[PDB]
Amino acid sequence: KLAVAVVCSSNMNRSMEAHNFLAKKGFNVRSYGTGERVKLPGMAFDKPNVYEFGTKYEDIYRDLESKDKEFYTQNGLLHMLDRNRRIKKCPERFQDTKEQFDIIVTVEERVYDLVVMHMESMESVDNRPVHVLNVDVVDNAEDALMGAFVITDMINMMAKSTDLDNDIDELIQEFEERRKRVILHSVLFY
Repeated sequence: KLAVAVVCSSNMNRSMEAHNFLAKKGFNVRSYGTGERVKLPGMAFDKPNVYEFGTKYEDIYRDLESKDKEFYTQNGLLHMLDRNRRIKKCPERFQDTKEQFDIIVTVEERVYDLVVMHMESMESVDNRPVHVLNVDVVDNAEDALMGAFVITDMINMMAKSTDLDNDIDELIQEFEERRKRVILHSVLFY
């Protein structure tokens, strides 16, 4: 019943996986990235595949396939892109998006800093609150859904709350103790 957004850095792995779960659960959710360019793993640790933040996931899939068709279907990148084409049209940049939410769950500290850093950029008349919650999650694809699970278990809990803004500060305190995690939470204005 609330607007949610998950944010990793390339809106490829983590963010999408949480995006899937939160959606198949019924939650109103969007997913973005903060990076400059979508970047995926390549043949080396120093040789990746970088793309425009506007390219179709469909084309990125076409691209990889018309290259190391084998390699990429194996490590997962092709199936992953397969899971994404069926939800969103193509990866989006958080920074540039008129869309607005109540809860913005980032997936890495590094990003948490960008989402906030940019939230403090403009300032509108709306003046209604949005909570930026960080829930660390390894960029790895295996942990991706392992994080979604955590990520949804927390929003699901926060979901059912007649007055989020007040007790949300305590729900986090409880979620922190139940999952033995460190949920960075900061206050930004829309």
